[PDB]
Amino acid sequence: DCPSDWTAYDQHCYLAIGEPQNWYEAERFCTEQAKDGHLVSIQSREEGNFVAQLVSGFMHRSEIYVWIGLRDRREEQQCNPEWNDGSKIIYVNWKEGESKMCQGLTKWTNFHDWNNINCEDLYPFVCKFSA
Amino acid sequence: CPLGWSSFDQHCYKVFEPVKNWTEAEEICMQQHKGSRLASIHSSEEEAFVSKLASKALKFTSMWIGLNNPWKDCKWEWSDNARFDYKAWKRRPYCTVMVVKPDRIFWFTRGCEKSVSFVCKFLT
Ligand SMILES: *[C@@H]1O[C@H](CO)[C@@H](O)[C@H](O)[C@H]1NC(C)=O
Ligand SMILES: [Cl-]
Repeated sequence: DCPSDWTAYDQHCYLAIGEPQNWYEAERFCTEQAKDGHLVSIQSREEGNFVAQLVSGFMHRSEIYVWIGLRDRREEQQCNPEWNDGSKIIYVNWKEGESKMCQGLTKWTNFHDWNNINCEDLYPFVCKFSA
Repeated sequence: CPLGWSSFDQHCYKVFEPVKNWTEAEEICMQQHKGSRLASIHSSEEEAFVSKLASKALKFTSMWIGLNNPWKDCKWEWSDNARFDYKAWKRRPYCTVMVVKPDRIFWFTRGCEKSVSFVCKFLT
């Protein structure tokens, strides 16, 4: 079983959270609101369909993404180590929102596919923990 | 530098207006001269120069620079530390555009298939 209104799937409990938070705040919320909780990890197509159905209610809202627990943890604002000419990428000048190192489910695919987006942006999310 | 090219710290630059997707722009740069490719931008000073140069050549001052796929070689990890294998991240190749505004300069990404003006650079 799962507590309160959490939904069960393959031995884990999940909960969709409507109040938007940035990726870091969402992860923290999941760690605080559930024993050993974290933003959802999606390890198979089946789990993805389950999560997409779990957040089907967000299809009516304006938010185009839903946070999942995937991100590139580096300090840098992007991953590619070099420019086209081989020189190192050090200096960068991205517009606000253009460094996208965290991932979320996409509204266009009814929340099945994932896209890398701005970690500081605010979106609803999904928590998961082991029962 | 040759006719049409501008000099800055031992390099030669030139902005091309006719729009092209990133790969054809890169090819066109390589054709113009030895060691020429879409410009890498290594500092705010180099950036400022290239920007003023673009403003003279482009009515719509947006241009491809030499950064294709900023998300090449990322290391995606799950916050619960589960192993990363299955993935539904399917972003196609995106490329970098430098935009010049009256009050600032910034970069953003666009599908590499889009058509944008561009700027070339080579070591004199
Ligand atoms: C860029 O244009 C060339 C020739 O038109 C084409 O072969 C190439 O695939 C295009 N690149 C993209 C990303 O569409
Ligand atoms: Cl993490």
